[PDB]
Amino acid sequence: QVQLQESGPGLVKPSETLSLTCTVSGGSISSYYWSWIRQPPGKGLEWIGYIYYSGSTNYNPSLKSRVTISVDTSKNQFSLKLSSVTAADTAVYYCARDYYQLPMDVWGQGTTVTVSSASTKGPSVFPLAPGTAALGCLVKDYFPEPVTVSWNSGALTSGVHTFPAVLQSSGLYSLSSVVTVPTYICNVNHKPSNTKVDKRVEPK
Amino acid sequence: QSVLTQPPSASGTPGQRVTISCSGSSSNIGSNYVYWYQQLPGTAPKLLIYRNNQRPSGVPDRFSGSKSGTSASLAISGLRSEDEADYYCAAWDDSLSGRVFGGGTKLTVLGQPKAAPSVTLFPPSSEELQANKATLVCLISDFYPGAVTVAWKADSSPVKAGVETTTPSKQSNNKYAASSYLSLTPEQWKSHRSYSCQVTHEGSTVEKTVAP
Amino acid sequence: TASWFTALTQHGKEDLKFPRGQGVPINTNSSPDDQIGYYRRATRRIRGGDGKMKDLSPRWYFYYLGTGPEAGLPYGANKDGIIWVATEGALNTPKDHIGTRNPANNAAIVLQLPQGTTLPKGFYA
Repeated sequence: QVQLQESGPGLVKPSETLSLTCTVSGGSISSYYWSWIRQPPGKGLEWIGYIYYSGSTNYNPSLKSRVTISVDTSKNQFSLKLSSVTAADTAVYYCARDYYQLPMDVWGQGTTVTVSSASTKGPSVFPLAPGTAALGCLVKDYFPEPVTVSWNSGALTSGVHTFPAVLQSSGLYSLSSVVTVPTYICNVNHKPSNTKVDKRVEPK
Repeated sequence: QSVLTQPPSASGTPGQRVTISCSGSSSNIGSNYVYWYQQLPGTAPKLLIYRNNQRPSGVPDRFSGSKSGTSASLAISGLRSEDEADYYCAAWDDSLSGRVFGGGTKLTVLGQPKAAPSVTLFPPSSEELQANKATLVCLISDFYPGAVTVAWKADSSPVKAGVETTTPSKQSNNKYAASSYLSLTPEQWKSHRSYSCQVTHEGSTVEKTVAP
Repeated sequence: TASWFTALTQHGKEDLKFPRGQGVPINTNSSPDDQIGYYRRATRRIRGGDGKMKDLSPRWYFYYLGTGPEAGLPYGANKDGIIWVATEGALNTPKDHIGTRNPANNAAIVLQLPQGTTLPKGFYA
């Protein structure tokens, strides 16, 4: 029943301060241990720290100089504060809970945070015109990650594959989502720029 | 030590047993509990073993953990293709007064039949050509193993510039899929009379052609 | 629960008391400055086969000074269910460098008292 959800910025300029928060639904903070874990793209997990009873804290000494974790019992949430962020802090950030003897038994989805001086930019989407044919839509020129692509308002799932994005020399991302089918409208969501764009897939 | 060291990769035949090691020091494994986690691609880690050898509810009983000295082990009996994932060991550390992870171990389950890829090449959209841009989208999917080379042809001529390609990733039916992109100016698209995407895998080659 | 040591079961009817200079559990990884803390009583409600609730023997858990459920309680603050212990030569400083125990990280230390320690009636391991 307990579910966790991270929320906050998807991009932070270098030397600034990262500030993410995790909202707990299905349970309370109570006396459990609530952690923060990060994982760079393609690398391993790194424990940041956790908070528990009386707001007591434990931090990874490697990041202890810059980390600050808080909790708010009223809102059923706990937050992370990482200062003087470098490029090495670009990672997917998870929140987790220690339930007595089970450490980190429930994780959140993890929010992608990137550290860069570049600015956010919404993507330009273009239709990919087509016994089983293939169609899709091209999510081009966006920063930063991620972009979530649904098909017909999430009602289409079978045969759907959203390819990993590519990084162009200009510094912008681009991906494509494809569906296998024998009306189709893909929905593109870019959180860092707050853009939801749908596109019809017109045959030719 | 103050970190946990795992082998970077591992593999085994399905239906049989494979183990993953985890080495530490007296400040972590030699004094505290060890816990194991499984991370499938694109998902969050999942607790497999806690308190050295205890199994949470829902974890298959073919997962088994153990600890002796300053090392810990994760045993997997009756290997299944769905066990293909990354595995992490972790423990508390008294020296650091914090929780430490291992590097991680890429597990690869074998015995999957070899399947040819399905390639689809897309022409630039009319809306894209309007904005004075043109991109060719070559999509590859439904193949195993995960080895692929992509070649782009412009009227039977090789093209190296403007080629961006992705690393093969896993799809829903547990096969591989990748994509390649060819940035192009509208003039060049209309200029040449044919553009091709050539994909090679297991020596076999598929070629898709597009023309304005 | 968060205590670093196991509990001291109360079998009889009297409460846990120690004379001056005694009561602190032995901890090899602690300094003579750290040997100072308090105990906290806890009772249990069991449901026997009769289907009726039954009270079990109360247990006492040691917590270093300035740590645990009564972390914000000065040494000697009289309160039922809380008794204080200290070894001669220990500082009256909250030992947050020791903290409490996370049951997911390690086990509780077996509470051991040195030979020559006086325990009240009804208290024995």
